[PDB]
Amino acid sequence: MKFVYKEEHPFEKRRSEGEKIRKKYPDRVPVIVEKAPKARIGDLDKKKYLVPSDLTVGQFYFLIRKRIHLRAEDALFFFVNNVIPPTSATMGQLYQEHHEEDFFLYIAYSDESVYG
Amino acid sequence: NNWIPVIPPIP
Repeated sequence: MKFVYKEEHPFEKRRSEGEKIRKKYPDRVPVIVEKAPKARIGDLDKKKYLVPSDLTVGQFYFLIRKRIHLRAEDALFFFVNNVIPPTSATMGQLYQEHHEEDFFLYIAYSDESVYG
Repeated sequence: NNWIPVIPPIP
């Protein structure tokens, strides 16, 4: 979508990389994570993540929370295709439903729970 | 850049 990663890598490059990684690690899903525009929240030093399929969204929330150094009180919301995924879903289910044509799963994050 | 692989810790 509005991701910076797609403006620095063309589709053919992303799709080729995504297909290989899905072959090199069939039990992992490649995830691109970027801050949503207009969001007031800390930045993420790295945006490309290789995540085990059985990790839940709630466990990825916490992992991302630490990388941004968010307190447990501070709000954090994920958006996949403008929808907030359930915390009880796994990253494997989320990837299988929502992966784009380059075989990447795209997640935006924000301090706001409303699209946005 | 490079990929960040994640490893879940055991309870």
